[PDB]
Amino acid sequence: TIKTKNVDAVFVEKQKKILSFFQDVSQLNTDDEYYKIGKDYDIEMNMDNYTNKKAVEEFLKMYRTGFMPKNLEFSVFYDKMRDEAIALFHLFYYAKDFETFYKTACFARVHLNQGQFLYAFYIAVIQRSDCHGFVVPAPYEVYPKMFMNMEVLQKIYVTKMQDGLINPEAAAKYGIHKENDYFVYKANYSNAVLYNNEEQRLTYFTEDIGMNAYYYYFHSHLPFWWTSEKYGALKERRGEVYFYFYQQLLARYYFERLTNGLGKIPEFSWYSPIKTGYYPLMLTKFTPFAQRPDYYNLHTEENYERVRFLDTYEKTFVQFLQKDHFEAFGQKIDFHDPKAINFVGNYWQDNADLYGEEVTKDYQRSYEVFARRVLGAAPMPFDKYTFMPSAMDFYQTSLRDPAFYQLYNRIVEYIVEFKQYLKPYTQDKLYFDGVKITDVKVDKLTTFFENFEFDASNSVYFSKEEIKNNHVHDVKVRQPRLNHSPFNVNIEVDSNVASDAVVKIFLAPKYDDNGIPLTLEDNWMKFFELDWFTTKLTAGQNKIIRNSNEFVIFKEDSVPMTEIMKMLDEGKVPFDMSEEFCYMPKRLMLPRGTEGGFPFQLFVFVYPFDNKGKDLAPFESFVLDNKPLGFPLDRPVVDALFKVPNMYFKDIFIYHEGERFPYKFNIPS
Amino acid sequence: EFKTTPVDAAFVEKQKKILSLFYNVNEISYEAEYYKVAQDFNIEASKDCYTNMKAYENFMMMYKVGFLPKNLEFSIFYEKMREEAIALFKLFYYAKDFECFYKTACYARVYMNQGMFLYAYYIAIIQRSDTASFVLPAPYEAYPQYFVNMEVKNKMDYVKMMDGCLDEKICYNYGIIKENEQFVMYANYSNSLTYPNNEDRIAYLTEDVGLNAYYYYFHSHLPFWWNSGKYGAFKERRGEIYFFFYQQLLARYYMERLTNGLGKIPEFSWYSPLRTGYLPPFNSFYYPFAQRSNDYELHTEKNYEEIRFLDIYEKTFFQYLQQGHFKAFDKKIDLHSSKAVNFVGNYWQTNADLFEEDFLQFYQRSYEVNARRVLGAAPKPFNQYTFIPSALDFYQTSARDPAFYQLYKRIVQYIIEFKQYQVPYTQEALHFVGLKISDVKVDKMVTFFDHFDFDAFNTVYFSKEELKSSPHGYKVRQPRLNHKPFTVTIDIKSDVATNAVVKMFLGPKYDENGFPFSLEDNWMNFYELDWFVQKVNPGQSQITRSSTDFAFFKEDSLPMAEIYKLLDQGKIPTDMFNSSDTMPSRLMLPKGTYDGFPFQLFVFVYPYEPTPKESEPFKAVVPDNKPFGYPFDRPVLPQYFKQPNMFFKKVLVYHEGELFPYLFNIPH
Ligand SMILES: *[C@@H]1O[C@H](CO)[C@@H](O[C@@H]2O[C@H](CO)[C@@H](O[C@@H]3O[C@H](CO)[C@@H](O)[C@H](O[C@H]4O[C@H](CO)[C@@H](O)[C@H](O)[C@@H]4O[C@@H]4O[C@H](CO)[C@@H](O)[C@H](O)[C@@H]4O)[C@@H]3O)[C@H](O)[C@H]2NC(C)=O)[C@H](O)[C@H]1NC(C)=O
Ligand SMILES: *[C@@H]1O[C@H](CO)[C@@H](O[C@@H]2O[C@H](CO)[C@@H](O[C@@H]3O[C@H](CO[C@H]4O[C@H](CO)[C@@H](O)[C@H](O)[C@@H]4O)[C@@H](O)[C@H](O[C@@H]4O[C@H](CO)[C@@H](O)[C@H](O)[C@@H]4O)[C@@H]3O)[C@H](O)[C@H]2NC(C)=O)[C@H](O)[C@H]1NC(C)=O
Repeated sequence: TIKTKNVDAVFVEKQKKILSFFQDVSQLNTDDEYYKIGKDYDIEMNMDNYTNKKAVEEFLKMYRTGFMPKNLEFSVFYDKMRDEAIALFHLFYYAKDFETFYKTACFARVHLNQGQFLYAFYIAVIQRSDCHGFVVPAPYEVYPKMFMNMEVLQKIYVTKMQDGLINPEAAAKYGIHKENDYFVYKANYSNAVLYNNEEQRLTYFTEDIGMNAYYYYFHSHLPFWWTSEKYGALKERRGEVYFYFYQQLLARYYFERLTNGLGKIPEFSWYSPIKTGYYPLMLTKFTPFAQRPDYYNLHTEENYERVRFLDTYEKTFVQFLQKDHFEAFGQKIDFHDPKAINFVGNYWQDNADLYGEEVTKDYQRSYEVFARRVLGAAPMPFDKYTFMPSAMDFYQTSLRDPAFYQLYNRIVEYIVEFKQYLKPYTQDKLYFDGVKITDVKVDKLTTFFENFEFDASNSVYFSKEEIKNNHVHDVKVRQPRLNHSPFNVNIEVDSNVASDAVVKIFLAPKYDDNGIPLTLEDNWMKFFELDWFTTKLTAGQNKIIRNSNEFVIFKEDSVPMTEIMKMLDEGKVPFDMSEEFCYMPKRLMLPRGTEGGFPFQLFVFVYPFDNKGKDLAPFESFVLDNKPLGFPLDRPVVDALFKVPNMYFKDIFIYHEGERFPYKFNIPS
Repeated sequence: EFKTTPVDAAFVEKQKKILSLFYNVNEISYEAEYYKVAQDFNIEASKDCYTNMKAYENFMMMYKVGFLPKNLEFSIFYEKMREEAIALFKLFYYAKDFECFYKTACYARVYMNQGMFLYAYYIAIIQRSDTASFVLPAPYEAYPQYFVNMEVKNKMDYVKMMDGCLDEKICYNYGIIKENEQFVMYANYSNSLTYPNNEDRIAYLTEDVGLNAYYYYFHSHLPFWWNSGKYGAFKERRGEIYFFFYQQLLARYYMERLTNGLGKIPEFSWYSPLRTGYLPPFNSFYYPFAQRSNDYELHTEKNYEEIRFLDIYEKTFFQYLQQGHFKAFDKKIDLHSSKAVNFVGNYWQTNADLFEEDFLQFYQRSYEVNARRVLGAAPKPFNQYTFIPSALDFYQTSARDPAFYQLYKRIVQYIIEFKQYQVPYTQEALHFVGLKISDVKVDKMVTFFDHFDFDAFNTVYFSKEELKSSPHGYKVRQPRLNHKPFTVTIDIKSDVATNAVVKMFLGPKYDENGFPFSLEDNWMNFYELDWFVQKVNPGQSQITRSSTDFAFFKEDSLPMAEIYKLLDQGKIPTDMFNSSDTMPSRLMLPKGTYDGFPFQLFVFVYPYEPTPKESEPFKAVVPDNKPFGYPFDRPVLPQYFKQPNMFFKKVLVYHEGELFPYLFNIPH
């Protein structure tokens, strides 16, 4: 049951070519075609194959000075590395056509750093208009080192060195099985071996390979360092997207807190220690990730300069708030204008659009970059190419760190402060003339854990022979992930006059920790959007049914790249990998329930789909509306002036079936 | 290049069996001898393989329960693990004869946590009187994961997975080379990314494999949890040995500081942040080693309880000092005697002797153990068998962490406070009637770096096929400090004729000031180079003494591959046999300067009193009733160190070739 889609042999060929770059990523098959091309490809000679003369010359000047060497860890948060990554991005992006693009990537694969290559390649494929419709495999299949602890990795390594198992039945005791010609390794979350604070309750969520892969997709669809000029309409809305993404992510995460009895995301100070440490169990082929003990004093000698920066960055904003109206960055900004959200978001991401430029520049110091460094607790980089990575140097790992959520909670809250300048909507804007919701009904909402496997083959090094015969796909990791049963939502509406309408579905908490009901006044930002759609109303009474698996904001699991090869032989590609790349995985839609049924609420909004004066189709097939994202919960609400006949709040309860605890799935018997 | 000992046939058979347990420590060979003997070994029905019945049944009770599972990290600093290691050592030690000992060992090597086995097995060989003379692989060949920085370990792991070098020339540029069908990986000492501070100036001593082995050896020769009654008369001097060991070590270490522009070992407080952090490139295939940032607050919630403990343990000591005399642990102690020095050391080590018992008990808490847990920075163990490791969790990694020297500097100072109670040496106790040193001359003293190999095959996994041939050939190459041999010649005028003791010490000549050290504040900073007895003639004579002969320094360990070849010839290396627990020669001198770095050589001659006829736990125990470190075992009045039988000589320590070791590891 995988949503498919049919394709021609020209596609399959290009698609196989694109996919070839993701196989055995840390090595060279000097037999493969990609090698022959790559070895000899003369870039200077091919200058006429690029849309941009100077991007080629800028690159070639960079390349003659030398790029980041092989094997070292790449991260986009460091100046010289970013600039090489962008330089290579441009080269990919300005390739005349596919042929040129492909030969260019072959060169880059053979000669450049692999994390650098992959980072740029990945973005290029999402960005090149002639690649829209193509499929890239899951980031966890591409960087499996980033999506798994030391324990699994070492087992995998041990098995490769021995070239199999010395003892099938001793292997079984270690969660290592042979099925077919595959090695399957069971893997626990890190709390099964480490419980250093309460945040360890949530590792099935923060360590979820889907969630982390999600954040890397989000970054790749629009890098902070690149303008959004290519997405037209989205440009005047970039800041709003930035807010909305984090606001959503944090509501979802907060929900996981409530069901695990953990309450609000803690605030911190640049001048005080921060409470909760992180102790990464991840390995870099060159180094260990940095640890932040509990009660880490943010303000020590090595941070004095970085913290002076963060503080002014924040204070300048407090000053914008106090000023209401002001000229910043060559733009007059007014805080009572809701459109100022563009500037607000851009300011916090320090993205290229803040300056109205193509690419950010070194001297445009980023707040997020320096927060990540400060909170990362790493010692100072050794040189331009050599740093001590923390979870927060990578999009693939950021969600693993409790401090990640505290950082962006911080930024979101400051944005909420600005939101207080927006007038709350009146009756008039929210009221659907002659339309009323009479009931909403939901199927039982249940969560449960079920096993999930992925190809971890890139973490392993193969011999010259194995690379030839192409036995290079034999390592799978088995890990319990959260999931939920499909459920329906019945909306019963009355309308006297037939007309087109938008239906919106939101999920929210019902109580704080004291068990007092959520007022809207305080809690409008803790609402999580489940679904957007339209229907045709008729005079009288209608029943609208919508399945959880028709929900537009979520996708199915990626399929392993091995299965994509099987399918491409039939002329098929899985739909959700192609145009639903960067949505959250469906299985993580709901927070883990409790066995007695945890109290939430479901909010259902129905409003007229008038025309489509302005609709998002550029980056996201998202707001086909002139409506702010998260409409109507995009600004502070007044309980009294808010509720109208076309809104319905229904009390809902989230259950859980089978084992409550992931580790219970990895016990050998 | 090495001193050999002829060795008979019975010995070679036994030595070989012993060394064979150290092969491929990390997996099991279904076709090896040890495996078949382990399977044939009915532990149940062989109570009569053992001297001690209690020890036998004790182990059985425990074994019916279960021991630390295979693959996990072993550390003797965690209670349940220690109790299990001790039980297994009891078994090894009480084995009726060498046969039962071998079988037990095979048995343990198969069914038990390998780290726990190696620990117990090492110690057993050193302690069993029928094994006293046999040799052991260097600690870096048995536990190479504790002597290899992560970058190197990974380079090896990926070469194994690849089954060799894809392309010699990429490999070369990464410091990987083929030699006699063996892989050699070049290794740098860690950069500011490992010691994010000044302590990185010294990484070439603190990471040095000899120095770390040395510490492992000193522990195994007499473990804190054991009784010293096996060494009879030595038991009355156990605390003295404990002081001397750390005092010497810290004196040596401070000399390395001075030549790298570094000054005094910082002092610390349990209630304040510790300035100097440590980030180890080590992992236990489960957790990476715990990091300690710079300015890490020792007194945080998870340490409240342990600091309380460490704080009274210290203050109890102060109260001793204040009271002069008192009862403690049975005894009535008077700080004016030597039954005192011994007690003081034992106190600080919470060793078995302090309680007058055979083994440390479950509930007797150790200062050193909790000091190390607090300084080590690790989150609290997950359960009985699973802790997060730090450098201070192992004898073989301890010397790598700046905090280690700070911890022992603290203890040693407290002992120096006690030493103020000791009555100073007088003119008459130091003067050698009718003997005088007229001159001391010394050859050029020159340090330098050169390459050293060891086999790291023990942290590489092999297939069923490969194992059938017990495989090695994964060698690590590293620049290591070293010196050129030199001669000390002493000129002596004397009236009559006796045996003399000649002693040589090395001390600093100036502090970080540039100011001359006075003996009052320097006696603790001298480390012993040598000890020997001499027949003195009437009149004028010259004693010549080469560095290669210095009593307290050893040659390098040979790797097993070489040991095997020597054994094939009827030979073993003397130093691995007669003196493994001695510091290596190459580290005899601290790195000099091209310049020449100013130190002083102290030469002491005193009358020899033929005494003790013993059986030595360390080579630091020389057949003399004088204190260890005499005449620098205690506070000095500088005006008695002018006897004609003393000579202080200024020497300058030079250096040659490259000053920085990393220039020894650059590609083309
Ligand atoms: C993920 O995380 C979870 C939680 O941490 C892990 O779950 C743990 O899994 C352990 C197994 O690896 C399990 O331990 C076993 O418990 C059973 C039930 O009591 C015992 O039968 C086992 O004991 C055997 O092994 C011991 C040492 O390894 C021996 O001391 C002992 O002798 C025994 O061997 C057997 O007993 C006979 C002795 O008379 C012997 O003759 C016979 O031949 C047998 O071999 C284990 O102790 C944990 O209990 C379990 N934890 C929990 C809370 O359930 C999970 O493994 C992790 N998964 C992965 C994939 O990493
Ligand atoms: C132990 O530690 C030492 C010191 O850190 C380390 O030595 C360093 O090694 C690297 C390579 O291994 C070496 O740099 C190579 O450097 C050479 C020399 O370049 C010289 O000349 C340049 C002008 O022509 C000048 O710009 C330089 O400053 C320098 O004086 C250079 O030829 C190499 O060039 C590059 O090759 C790489 C291939 O990966 C490409 O990525 C890149 O495009 C270039 O073509 C290369 O940079 C460096 O100089 C050494 N460092 C020092 C301080 O001397 C050891 O390698 C390390 N050993 C082990 C075994 O771990």
